[PDB]
Amino acid sequence: SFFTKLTADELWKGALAETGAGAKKGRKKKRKDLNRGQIIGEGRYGFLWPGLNVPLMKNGAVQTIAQRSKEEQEKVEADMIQQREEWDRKKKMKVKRERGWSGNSWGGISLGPPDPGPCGETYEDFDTRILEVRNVFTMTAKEGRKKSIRVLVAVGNGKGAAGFSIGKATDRMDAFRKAKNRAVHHLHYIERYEDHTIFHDISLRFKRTHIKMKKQPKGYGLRCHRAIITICRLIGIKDMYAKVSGSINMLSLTQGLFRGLSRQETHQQLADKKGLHVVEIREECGPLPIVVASPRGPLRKDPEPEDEVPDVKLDWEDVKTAQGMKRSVWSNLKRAAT
Amino acid sequence: KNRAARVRVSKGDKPVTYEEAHAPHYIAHRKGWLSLHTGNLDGEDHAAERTVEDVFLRKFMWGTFPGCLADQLVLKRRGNQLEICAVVLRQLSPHKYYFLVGYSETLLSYFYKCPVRLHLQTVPSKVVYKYL
Amino acid sequence: CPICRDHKLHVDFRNVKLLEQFVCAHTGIIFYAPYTGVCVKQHKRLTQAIQ
Amino acid sequence: STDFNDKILNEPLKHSDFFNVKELFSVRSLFDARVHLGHKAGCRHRFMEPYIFGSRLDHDIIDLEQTATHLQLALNFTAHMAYRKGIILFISRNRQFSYLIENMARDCGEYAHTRYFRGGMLTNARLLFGPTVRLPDLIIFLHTLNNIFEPHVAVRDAAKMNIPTVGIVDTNCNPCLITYPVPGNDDSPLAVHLYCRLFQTAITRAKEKRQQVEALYRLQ
Amino acid sequence: AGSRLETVGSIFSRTRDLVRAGVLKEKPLWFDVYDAFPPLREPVFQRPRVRYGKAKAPIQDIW
RNA sequence: AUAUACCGCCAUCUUCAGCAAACCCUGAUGAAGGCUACAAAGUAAGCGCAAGUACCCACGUAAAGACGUUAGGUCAAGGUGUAGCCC
Ligand SMILES: [Mg+2]
Ligand SMILES: [Mg+2]
Ligand SMILES: [Mg+2]
Ligand SMILES: [Mg+2]
Ligand SMILES: [Mg+2]
Ligand SMILES: [Mg+2]
Ligand SMILES: [Mg+2]
Ligand SMILES: [Mg+2]
Ligand SMILES: [Zn+2]
Repeated sequence: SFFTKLTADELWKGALAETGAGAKKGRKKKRKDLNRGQIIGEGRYGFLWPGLNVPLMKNGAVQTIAQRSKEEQEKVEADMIQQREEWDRKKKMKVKRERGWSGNSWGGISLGPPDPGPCGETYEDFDTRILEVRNVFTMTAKEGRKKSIRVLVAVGNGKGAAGFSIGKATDRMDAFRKAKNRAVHHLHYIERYEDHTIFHDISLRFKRTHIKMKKQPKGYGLRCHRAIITICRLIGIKDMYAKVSGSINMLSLTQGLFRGLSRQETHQQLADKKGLHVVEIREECGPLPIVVASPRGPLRKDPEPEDEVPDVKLDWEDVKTAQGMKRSVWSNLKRAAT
Repeated sequence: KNRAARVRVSKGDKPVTYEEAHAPHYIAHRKGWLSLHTGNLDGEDHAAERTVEDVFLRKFMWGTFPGCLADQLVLKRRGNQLEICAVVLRQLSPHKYYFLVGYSETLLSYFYKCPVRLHLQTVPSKVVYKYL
Repeated sequence: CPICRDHKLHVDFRNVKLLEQFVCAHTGIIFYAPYTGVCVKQHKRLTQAIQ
Repeated sequence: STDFNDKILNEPLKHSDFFNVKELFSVRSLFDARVHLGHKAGCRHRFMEPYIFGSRLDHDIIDLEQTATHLQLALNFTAHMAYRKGIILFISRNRQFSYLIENMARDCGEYAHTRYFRGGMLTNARLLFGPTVRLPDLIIFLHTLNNIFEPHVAVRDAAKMNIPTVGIVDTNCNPCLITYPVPGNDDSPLAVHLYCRLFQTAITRAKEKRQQVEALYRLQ
Repeated sequence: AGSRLETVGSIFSRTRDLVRAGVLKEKPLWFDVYDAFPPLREPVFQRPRVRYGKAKAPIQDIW
């Protein structure tokens, strides 16, 4: 019956069945627009209607109703099927994504520059990296179990400026956008020694996470928790060691890392504070002293106390490694360039 | 929950025309009728025939101007003249619009034994009354 | 690996520009194979060429 | 443009007191206005101790010497901002002085927000007002506390948005985030009037000096 | 894109650091005035504490 | 056959008033939370309520009644995905 036929919109709605009790709580099909390749006036009889599917005027004479020969129509249908299958194949094929820390992990994956700001502000210089994606659920009074995405992202320009943010959203892409847009308004600035590492060893505890970061020479690489490697590449740090003890909570790790890297005393700050030259003694440069920083104000004439024995609170891991008693089958392994 | 001819709310990305935006209870209150004929007046006849003709005309025009109708047709009946006022899109070529206008007029006239006119009003894109 | 995927790259002792990429510019030590991903064969050829 | 900016914007930055704000007040004037009276010793805030001279019978006395120095700095900053044509916004939730502060703002040509500070006025400004709105270049708190003896949320929001804040901090206030704290009495009408008059005079002097310097430069 | 971390440094330090990094293309209007005539204390957020042991407020009664 | 794949039309709370995208803030940047009018962080487009409309008024009754709950009802209105029969 002609009168019982419906439209493509309604048919696809019913067939796909997106809305429904199943989709209510998750208790596949692809919408193909069948009108894409069709041409007005093209039917299985191969009629050539002047002005609809063929040129109206041919060499100055009004064309007339004609019909393609059977072989010509077969050729046309073959070409149509060829186009259909080419389109389907190009739809099915997918581009290989560049994985982050693992093939199926959102962590470490780039998100691109933060969205441009209103007042002529652009962050093309910044890169964004996902540090975590969670599916947090909250039981609501009416809508049973409610699914949401909490994303942690870190943005940075590779020149010290780096920040991080948490985005909440029902949709993963909205979460990404929220997080990476909020990050750029919460940028730290990290002082890098010689633009490749940190100014001194940093041992800190944020909540139950301990981060022990060691300043390292050029070319040492980033031997850090993978998330710390990502955040350091964003900040602009090339060379550093880092051990994460205690809880490895990603958010506490990120926040404590940023706190430590933001609360570090540069050599100029130390020289100004203690009114003395700060002298670097590199084993590669022999006994040559290298004044890295000098006080802006007057320099103390007092040579500072020479404490015979320091009172520093040493770390057993550092002491054991120095003494060579730490024989771990997992330390100093060979790993890809970081 | 009433579902009849209502475009349910969404995230605000769904464009809807004036007709779609209005539920059934707004007929004669905020929206008119898409087919005007004397079949449904008191003491008049052939309401069923007029309804069947209207349904067929709507399907035929939808299939004859595919992807061109920017809004529902308006079927007016005056005497035996049938006028189809159709809002369409400025995508198809005018040659094809004219070909199809002549074609539809002639075919419908011969099919329903009555003079049929087809008035096309073209718009750049579907007119959006609101975003649901 | 990086060397085997590009047949134009030749590990020859006169190709110092390529050989430098596998020596740390700051310490002068040839990177071990896992560092760059070069197979054992190409790493041995690189080490011989660098020497 | 280059020379104009060099001689207009950067010229006053070469002088310790370009606008001569020190003449606008003296320690005696502050004393007469009772700028030196704080709250009881029990209401004292830990960060206001450095500015408290002592405690006279459980009543704190604000060191008017430190007040004079801080007020010099705050008035100089305000004068320079007004000279540079920045937006100066006066914030105060003391309903006893809302009308006075609004009138002072209108007279001096600057802005005032003495009403309930809706959330996001500064942090959500682009959405609330418009994407091209211009936020205040300086915020002057005549009362850094809200009406429940908590710091005005505008203090935190101004610190967030990097808007320098001048602020009169009483002995029960928190000057940690106020860029230019002026330890003083923010509850006496005399003290509040003196603060309003000082800021009004400094801003008017700065604006008129800006006009005078512009005329001097453009006439030559 | 001024940093909104009012607990990390002062507005002056954050503005200066962002300008150095290049995040802020132009110095804000107040930066020159601040740098010329800074306050007696850099406004860095400090969390207040309550004295617990033998520590007492250094305020001395005016006699 | 499958309403436990659906469109379509609906029951139900609803004889409710809330659902809310996009932002901002708080919680040490955890799940999460966001109000005090002598106001103390919320602003909110949109939907709903309301308003407007029909009947006899501006009352009343209709109509309307969102987001969601019951894999609520209907494959037997029709269409339709999947599966199944074709002497
Ligand atoms: Mg895999
Ligand atoms: Mg009902
Ligand atoms: Mg007070
Ligand atoms: Mg059901
Ligand atoms: Mg009813
Ligand atoms: Mg109503
Ligand atoms: Mg059931
Ligand atoms: Mg049943
Ligand atoms: Zn190889």
